[PDB]
Order: sequence, then structure tokens, then C-alpha cells
Amino acid sequence: KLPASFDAREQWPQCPTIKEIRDQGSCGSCWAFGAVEAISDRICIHTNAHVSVEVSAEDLLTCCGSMCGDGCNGGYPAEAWNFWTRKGLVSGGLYESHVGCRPYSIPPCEHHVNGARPPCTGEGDTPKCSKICEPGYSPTYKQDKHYGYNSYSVSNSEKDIMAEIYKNGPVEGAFSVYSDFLLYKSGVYQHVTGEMMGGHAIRILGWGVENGTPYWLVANSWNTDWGDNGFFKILRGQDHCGIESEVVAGIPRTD
Ligand SMILES: *C(=O)N[C@@H](CC1CCCCC1)C(=O)N[C@@H](Cc1ccccc1)C(=O)O
Repeated sequence: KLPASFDAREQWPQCPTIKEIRDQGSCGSCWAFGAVEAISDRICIHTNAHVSVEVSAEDLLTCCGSMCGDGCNGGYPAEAWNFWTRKGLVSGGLYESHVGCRPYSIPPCEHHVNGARPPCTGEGDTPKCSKICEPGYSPTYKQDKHYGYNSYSVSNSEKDIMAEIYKNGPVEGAFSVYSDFLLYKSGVYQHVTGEMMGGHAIRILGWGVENGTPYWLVANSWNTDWGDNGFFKILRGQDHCGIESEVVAGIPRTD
């Protein structure tokens, strides 16, 4: 019996990563962000909050290589979670956090919104794969790796995606972004106007209903001044913009 609403932040309240919004910077690395965010969450869930770490977007973005795609010029979720199963991922927090083994090297920026940071730009290079932790971090790069037991596609089924989240925690998904999506502030996003911009990868962490509209609860990787504090809701139940068609997840190995 699935509940009418579910929010992973409410189910697993000693897992702060689920609460967190990252900033992919001037880099098309959302494929990597949705993966390491959901993986961070699932490690904390899998251990009852005994292990709570920011998994390194840098390590996945820079060290996966051609298996995952083309780094900052785009990649795909399914191979991101496969990489976690094969080579694992070290820890790493936000730009200049000094959190973990490999904190993200690309500065934060303004994503389709006004604020104090520089506006995000295109054409950024993928940073180099560096298999060493920031000076003074313990343990070693190799010792800090977290591995996946498995990786898998979730079927294009609303109730299967809900059950997956409900049992195992947040997932990665991808959908088609039309230009009206860029100006999202609140409520349940449905495509009403604008042309296709491209595919986008995100973290799905729950569901609900607002004013009779069923939705998914989704985290973007565009900082907290984008959207609804960095989150959005998107129409659920109709494979809207492909939101149910590209869902990926995986079960962590106990460290
Ligand atoms: C994942 O990284 N997705 C990127 C492309 C999406 C395609 C559909 C339009 C929305 C974006 C993305 O999120 N890009 C970021 C960062 C960026 C900014 C400017 C130039 C290149 C990359 C974005 O904020 O759009």
C-alpha cells in the first residue's frame, strides 16, 4: 500500500545529503550529479545513518571516461551507476568545501536565474582524473572508494518507480527540458510552451499531489536560488517529458 505522498527527507531524517542541493557549475555534468546525489543518499539509508558522506561528483565526472560519455559535454546515468559498481566513488563535497577526498573543482554559478555569482557559461573542459585525495584527507583515494553492489534500470512504470524510492531510496532520472522549465519557481511543472532544449538528469526523491495534480519531488543541480530552493515538482503518471522513462538506481555495498 503506497502512501499518497512520500518525501525521502522525511523518511530518513538523519541523512542530510537527501536535503542537499549541489551546483554543477559551468559544466554539463548533471548526469554525474544525479548519480552521486542518489548514491550518497542510498549509502546513508543502507547503513541507518552510520555512514553519511557526500559522494564525489568530481571522481565520477573525471574518472569514468568514455564509458560514461564526454564529461562536461554530457553523459548518461546508466553508465554512471555501472562505474560505481566497477571502480567505486570516493567522497567529495562542494566547491572549496575541503569536504572529503575530491571536492568539486568547478565554481558555482547562476543557472537561468539572477543572483550574486557569475552567470553559468558553456564550453568548460572536463577536469583531469586525479586518483589522489586533497592534502591531509584520510584515508587514501583507494581506501575512500564506495562501491555499488549493482546498477539497474527501473521500468517505465509510476508504481515501480514509487516502490523503488519507498524501499531503497532516491533514484536518478532524466527528462526533456523545454524552455518554460528554465523559469520554474513553484507548483507542479507541466510543459505549456517553448522549444526542446535537451535532455537533463536529476534526482527523484519522492512524490505527492498538489491541487489535485500528482507530482514527483525532484532535486536539480543548479544551486538553491534556482527553482523552489533548488527543488521542483513535475507531473507524475503520464511519462511527462520522459520523466518515468530513464530511471536508474543501484544498491550500495557495505563498506
Ligand atoms: C546537465 O548537465 N544538463 C545540462 C544541459 C541541460 C539541457 C537542457 C537545457 C537545460 C540544461 C545543464 O544542466 N547545464 C547547466 C550548466 C551549463 C550552463 C551553461 C552552459 C553549459 C552548461 C545549465 O545551467 O544549463
